[PDB]
Amino acid sequence: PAQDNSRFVIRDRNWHPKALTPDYKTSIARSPRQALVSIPQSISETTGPNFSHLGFGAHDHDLLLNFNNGGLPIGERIIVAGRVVDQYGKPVPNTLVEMWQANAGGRERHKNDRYLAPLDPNFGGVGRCLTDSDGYYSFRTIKPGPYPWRNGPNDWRPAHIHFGISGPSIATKLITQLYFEGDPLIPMCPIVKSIANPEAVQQLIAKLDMNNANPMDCLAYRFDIVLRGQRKTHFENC
Amino acid sequence: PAQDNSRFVIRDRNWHPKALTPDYKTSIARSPRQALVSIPQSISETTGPNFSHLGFGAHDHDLLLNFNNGGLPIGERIIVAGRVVDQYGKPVPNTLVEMWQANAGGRERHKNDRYLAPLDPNFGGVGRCLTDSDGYYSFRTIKPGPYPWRNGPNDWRPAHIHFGISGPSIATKLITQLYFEGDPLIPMCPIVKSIANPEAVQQLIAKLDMNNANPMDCLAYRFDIVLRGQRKTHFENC
Amino acid sequence: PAQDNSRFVIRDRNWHPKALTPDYKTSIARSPRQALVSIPQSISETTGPNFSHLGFGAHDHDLLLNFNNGGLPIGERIIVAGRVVDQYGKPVPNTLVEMWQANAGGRERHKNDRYLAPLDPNFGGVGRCLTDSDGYYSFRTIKPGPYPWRNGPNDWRPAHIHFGISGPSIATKLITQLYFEGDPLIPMCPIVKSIANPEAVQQLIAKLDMNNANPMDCLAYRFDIVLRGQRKTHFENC
Amino acid sequence: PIELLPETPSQTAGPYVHIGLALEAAGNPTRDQEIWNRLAKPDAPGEHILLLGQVYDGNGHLVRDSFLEVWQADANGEYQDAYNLENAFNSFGRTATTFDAGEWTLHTVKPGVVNNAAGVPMAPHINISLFARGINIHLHTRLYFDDEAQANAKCPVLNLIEQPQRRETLIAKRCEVDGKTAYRFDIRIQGEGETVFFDF
Amino acid sequence: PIELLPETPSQTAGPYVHIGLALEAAGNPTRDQEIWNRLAKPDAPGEHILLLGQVYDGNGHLVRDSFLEVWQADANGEYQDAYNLENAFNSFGRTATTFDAGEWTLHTVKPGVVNNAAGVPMAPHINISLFARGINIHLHTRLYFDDEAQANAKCPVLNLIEQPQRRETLIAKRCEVDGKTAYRFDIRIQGEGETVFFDF
Amino acid sequence: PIELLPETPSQTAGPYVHIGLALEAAGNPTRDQEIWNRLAKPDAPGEHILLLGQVYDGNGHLVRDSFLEVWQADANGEYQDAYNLENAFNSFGRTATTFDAGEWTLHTVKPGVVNNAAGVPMAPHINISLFARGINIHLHTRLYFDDEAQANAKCPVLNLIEQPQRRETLIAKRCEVDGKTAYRFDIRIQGEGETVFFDF
Amino acid sequence: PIELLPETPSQTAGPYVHIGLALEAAGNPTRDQEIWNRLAKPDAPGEHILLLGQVYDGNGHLVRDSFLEVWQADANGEYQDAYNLENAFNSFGRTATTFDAGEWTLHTVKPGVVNNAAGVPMAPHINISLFARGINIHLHTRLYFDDEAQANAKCPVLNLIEQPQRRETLIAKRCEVDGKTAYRFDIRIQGEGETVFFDF
Ligand SMILES: [Fe+3]
Ligand SMILES: [Fe+3]
Ligand SMILES: [Fe+3]
Ligand SMILES: [Fe+3]
Repeated sequence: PAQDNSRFVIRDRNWHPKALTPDYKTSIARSPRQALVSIPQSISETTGPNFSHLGFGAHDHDLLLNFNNGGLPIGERIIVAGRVVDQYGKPVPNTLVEMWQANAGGRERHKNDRYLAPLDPNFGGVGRCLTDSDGYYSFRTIKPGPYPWRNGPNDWRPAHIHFGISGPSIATKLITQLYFEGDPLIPMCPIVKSIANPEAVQQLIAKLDMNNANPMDCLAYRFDIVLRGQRKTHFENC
Repeated sequence: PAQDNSRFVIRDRNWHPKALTPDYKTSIARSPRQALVSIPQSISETTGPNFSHLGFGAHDHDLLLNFNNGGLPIGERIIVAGRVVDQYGKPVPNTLVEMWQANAGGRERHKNDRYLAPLDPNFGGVGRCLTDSDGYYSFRTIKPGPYPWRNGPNDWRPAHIHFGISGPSIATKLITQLYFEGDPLIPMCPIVKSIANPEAVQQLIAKLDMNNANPMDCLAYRFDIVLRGQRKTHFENC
Repeated sequence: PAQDNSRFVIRDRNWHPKALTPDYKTSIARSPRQALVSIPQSISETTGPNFSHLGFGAHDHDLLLNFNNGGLPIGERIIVAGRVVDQYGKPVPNTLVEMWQANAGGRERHKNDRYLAPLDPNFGGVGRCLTDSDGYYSFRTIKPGPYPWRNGPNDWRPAHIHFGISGPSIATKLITQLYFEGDPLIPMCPIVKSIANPEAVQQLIAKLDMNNANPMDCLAYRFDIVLRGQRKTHFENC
Repeated sequence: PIELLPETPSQTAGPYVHIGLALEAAGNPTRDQEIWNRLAKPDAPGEHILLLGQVYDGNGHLVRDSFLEVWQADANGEYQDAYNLENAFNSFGRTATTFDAGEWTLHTVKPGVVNNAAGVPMAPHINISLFARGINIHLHTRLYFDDEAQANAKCPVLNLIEQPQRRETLIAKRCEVDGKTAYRFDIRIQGEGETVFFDF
Repeated sequence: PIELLPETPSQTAGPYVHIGLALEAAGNPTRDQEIWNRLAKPDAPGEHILLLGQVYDGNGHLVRDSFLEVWQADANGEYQDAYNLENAFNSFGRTATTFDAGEWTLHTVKPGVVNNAAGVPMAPHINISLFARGINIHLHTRLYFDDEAQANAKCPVLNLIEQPQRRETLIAKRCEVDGKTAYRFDIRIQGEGETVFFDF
Repeated sequence: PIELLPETPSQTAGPYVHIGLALEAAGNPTRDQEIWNRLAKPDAPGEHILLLGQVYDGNGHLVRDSFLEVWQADANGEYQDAYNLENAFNSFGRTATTFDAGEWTLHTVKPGVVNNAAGVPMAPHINISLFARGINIHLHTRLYFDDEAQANAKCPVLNLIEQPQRRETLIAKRCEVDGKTAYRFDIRIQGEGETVFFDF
Repeated sequence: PIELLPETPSQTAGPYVHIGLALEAAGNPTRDQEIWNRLAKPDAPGEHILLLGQVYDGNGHLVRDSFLEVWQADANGEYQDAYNLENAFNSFGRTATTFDAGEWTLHTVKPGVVNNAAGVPMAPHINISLFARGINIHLHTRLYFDDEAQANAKCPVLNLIEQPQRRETLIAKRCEVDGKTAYRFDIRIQGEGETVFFDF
């Protein structure tokens, strides 16, 4: 079974976006009005699932082939790669990274998406993978397109890919959004502006990575993720 | 018939790209080694075709509908619009503006394009439009994608749309490439770098124009073109 | 046998010196006029020799003793050491480092050098060494002196040592020149000026290293070399 | 002071979280192995129960696009981390409320007792993470049981909540659904009866 | 000094200029009205001629992807700017060399004499603009006719070319292609026999 | 974008390259083990062949201070990387042209076929890297054989060179030197008949 | 991105807004022509109705100093934009709640149906802008009618509101004041039963 042998650095709730950010309108009714109750870390918060033996399909990390309907998706072919480390710089191996995104037109494959950009018959939009020994993951996919949503009368989300990272404990699990280097929609989006510090915003911007590109084939972007620092317990209970 | 009642401002050959720009490999065997011979403007160079009576199809400026074999193209729907003025700031009315581009995946609809990103069965990639009385033109199309090319071993063109603009005379006629705001491939392309002054590059950059977007539908880019200034002849032959 | 499992980051041909750099005169007739043709990497370009089993003599890396006709060379006794890594910072172990240089007065031991500074009967001017498991190499030698040459009418090569490094493949192999910190001839040498960016020049300047010096015996310089980065293939041919 | 690398900031899971994380629930085809809501196969030790609940925003309206992650000890109070679709019991699971089903459900076993780090027993609990559109950073809460009043009164985590009435929002109501013991746990994100959420 | 707005810089037409500018020649569907290589219909007044030529790069190899625009007076020496597919004669056309067709062709009428801005007659010529991959800003040239030798000798434009041998590079050679009077004009972008190009 | 550490820049090998890399050629005493021009020993399998050539500059003059490194597969198509003077075949070697010897020679065996990354076979080739005074960064080229015309016509590398006449500069001419089978490979750095050089 | 000139920012209308915009109601002398609360003259076409309502703040107290502007189609579904005291019907008018009078009143006709931009018919509605002290930028809302249950179920604007309970705040209740058909529409600025407000 799991053993309580770690503590995780406390989160900075001023770096992460606050709960109530009124310009992202849906956060008004879904944010708590009472203060969070702080509790000490026990074995319930410092352990979590390990997905080493989950059986992955061969193309679970490859979105150009995982939804194959006899063709190749239309859109910019890219590899999205990166490394998952904790705040001390230590790689996080065999952790589960899950991602989902729109197609190249901004249309998502879900019953409730009625935007007019068409579905792509060869593109599903979901992928998953386990970080290797060194903390690296990689996915292949098509660059998603921006899309409008009913927030303000003319809001458009920037192209983004959603990520879900498990880490070693439930204290580390995190959902976020990856955005693309240079995209001018970024500073105008009320979701991205739910983050107050412009330096935290930068951490979500994936950079063009010509070094990992496959010449004559696909470009590559680099997104490194940092999970809460993990440390051994010391002097506890005496 | 056409009359010699105009003169056009002399082109600044250090603002436009030179003929020999060795990083752009193909320019090497296709650039004159002798100097260009200057010749004074006559009626032969200061006049040119007027396309007012060319019969445009109804969909000629609309690339979401002018190819159409079943549906809509996959890609970010966008209006590319602007104004065509000469160097005195005077609108250029009734001029012809032709454009052509790749699909959302960087595949061009020509026999010789062998890149692996697929053709889009609903997308052709050509449009033409005549500017109005105020010098405005507009197209609706999908944002093209970058594509690789055999120049250096890992060269990728930035997403671009080619433009051809007639103007009032064969002296003002110009072919160029519109680029998109923020694309981080722009500073690495050897074709963009055929232009030496970084301020001349900036003029090829289309800006995101949220004001012209159709909400819940399509975004807009703004590209304005500036042709050689035109003036009436003065004090000629005395 | 060697197997194709690596890719090397494409060379930045604007960081390295160009082929035609007219102040360096001999390059005028020895530079190609047609463009280089780009080819994808295969097993022919990504593999190369390995020199672990070559039979090094015991003083191969020690120029104070490897030529020796009855004494010691006259000149500033120095150690030149450093590390060979790739563009990722990964060390390059068991690689071949060759070097050759002039003597203290700038005369080189070759029939065709007719420079009036004498030959030193205890000095040869050649060394080789294989890097260690961490990528370190090291040689001991005397500091070369500058010499004049037939380029411009009063050109003088700054003191330098020629280096050749094999690395893991023919794609990585490189011949270069080490210069010494502070030498006022460095910015006036046309060969060093073949490198257009001042930041690339700094990479060839060995720095004085008092920490590695043997007190009462020899100074030391540090010269680190960086070869093309190497990565595993990913998503190729699908 | 010593600064370390800053954590990647959180963002909302957004409306379509179901697509990457609840495939069946997004009406999309599934892959062979999915992380879902059945933590205990029928032959697993302990008492089998059904958990169900709904989510409310601060106007009293249902949240039909939520996604919840759970984490619990087995019947012996042991956290089983090696996740595997062939174990009789897995400590982790996921569930969701969709437009079709406004109520999530979970099948598992009543968790046994674990101690806090100071060695004091915590009452049986389930650890919950809630994620949805409008929630910029996920909300942590714990579900306790109304039939464990003795152990709930001594829980060193429940006694950190100052006001007694607030402790009540974490206690799921035992009921019966098809002759199966079930507990209902509703979450109120905001307002009257707002569920207690933690930070750790 | 007085600085005006700068002209939008030029870029190369690129390898696929045929998709936007010579549809048929790109082997793609055409629109109802296309600007093409037939400036004169059969009943246009004047001497009907066929023009043809090839384009060579600096190594001597054919340029198979060029696009060309011509501008010429009618037979009376008058420029007709009102472009229309119904006119028997248009002053403007376009033609291209392609992989299949290394040669371009133009169907037109031999132009009449036009004067320069000082009132001195120029010999009959066609104004050409050449575009293609590798050509960062198009190249301007003029096609003159070898059966107009006496007029060619006095043209004030051709007399601005300092060296007589370069003037020859502008003279198209009279020939017959299937009973029709034709003039061949090869452009040499670089090297031996380099075609004179202009700036204005 | 992501910037890695920059590669150390290349500098010319210089007129005295022979002193550190071609000892005998510099006319200096050799060490016990030298990397030289005899890739194959008399008993190595495959077809034994002598290669030779001359190197020209852009004025048509001989380069007598050039240094060449080669890399080739053995007769069965395999790259032998462990270099060792006792092996029967080493895939690597070096040679040089000097004032004395205007011509370089290399004693090896005709390479077997290898595949590109895409599984397509290449024609038999020898990889060459050329260094000298006046060359700032070394030139890469490929030596192919004129008697392998069927494989050359299908090599996916030779077909990346656009113009056919440029492909011929890479095809060494079978001849006989002292009655022995030989292929002459002259390199032209600049000018008429300039040899194709690659970047990879 | 393209930035346009920015819009002159809004500021509250202040407590004494009646002095510039409701002179009667401010108890000050009127000018010959005033824009007021009688949209329909006795003989205008359509169904003559009286509209009345109160405005409440977040504590539940009457806002007695508000000002309201309205814009409605006439009885045939046409926007009468050419304001004139002599028209039988003006599509625009203004009213206000004061201390004497806690309730605003408006005399008009029940508007006909107009289509939205996509060609779909919207239900009969009156557009309202509300202003007052404490209101920094005016509030937009729409008055719909309870006897038009069917057209309201299909209104593409009323369907843009997610929560069915929130749509009801836009529906005016039919009643009678002195034999005359009347609708009552109360506006709740903040709080429980908070009126939906638009942005466009
Ligand atoms: Fe999203
Ligand atoms: Fe292009
Ligand atoms: Fe030297
Ligand atoms: Fe006031």
